[PDB]
Amino acid sequence: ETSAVQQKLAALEKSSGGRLGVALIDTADNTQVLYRGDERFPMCSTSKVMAAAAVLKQSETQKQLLNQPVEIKPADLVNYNPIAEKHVNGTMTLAELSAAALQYSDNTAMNKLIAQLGGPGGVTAFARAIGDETFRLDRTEPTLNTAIPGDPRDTTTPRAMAQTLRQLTLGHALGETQRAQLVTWLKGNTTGAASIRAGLPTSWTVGDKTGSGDYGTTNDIAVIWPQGRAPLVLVTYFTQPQQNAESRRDVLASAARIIAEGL
Ligand SMILES: *[B]([O])([O])[C]([C][C]([C])[C])[N]C(=O)[C]([C]C1=[C][C]=[C][C]=[C]1)[N]C(=O)C1=[C]N=[C][C]=N1
Ligand SMILES: [Cl-]
Repeated sequence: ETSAVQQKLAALEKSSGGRLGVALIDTADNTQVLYRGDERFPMCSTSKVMAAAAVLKQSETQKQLLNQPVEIKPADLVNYNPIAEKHVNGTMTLAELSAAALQYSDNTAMNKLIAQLGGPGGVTAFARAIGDETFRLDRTEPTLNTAIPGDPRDTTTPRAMAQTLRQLTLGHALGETQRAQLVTWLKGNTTGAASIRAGLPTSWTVGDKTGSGDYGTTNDIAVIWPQGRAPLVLVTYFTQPQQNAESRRDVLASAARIIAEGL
């Protein structure tokens, strides 16, 4: 059985030509609205949230960990290094790496977070520790973006990611200083203007993390504070049947516009 919300999302999916996954959690009453909410999708750069959160968790017991400088070598650079390239043969702290990964989607920064956690499996272990049984990170940047249909590597479901994003930002999977820091980072994101944010009222505060990959994969996950109302969490994942498909951030904006009706 479908609601009008799910019917609108299905029509958007049909017009888009791809596969759309949506999960909305309304924290006023803990209700969820799902569309393909238990299907796996490639996370691409939305996985940077889990990596940054895992480092934040380590910092709860190592109080100066975020200020620890990490060396950036020429050989560390990968395909998209807008911040890290300014620090070659220098350093970035774990806080600076987290901010670069989250707010600019820097892939060298993400790889340093993964390395701090002992590899992709360390990010997955953190997910399991906070109750996320679905997330899996298998690869570093940039190979985590291959986004092959049917491949479970580097995937999660919309429901699982929405639940985790809620617990990380509004709940207490992290300590208070750390939860607030993650919110500060997400709110300052620079890459999200055409994605979920473009489908919501400008008066709503949004923290989000985008992602992109092969198969035209176009993703965004967000924590949202509507005016006068309890906050929401929204995941919008989108992937397409052909490898060379173009990005479709407009589909995410359209999904957000649908979800916002009545909220
Ligand atoms: B993330 O893992 O989603 C990451 C963020 C991006 C801004 C650097 N994405 C990528 O590394 C993708 C992978 C990709 C592979 C094949 C097809 C499409 C995408 N890279 C990019 O989107 C990209 C775009 N412009 C410059 C650099 N990188
Ligand atoms: Cl991105």
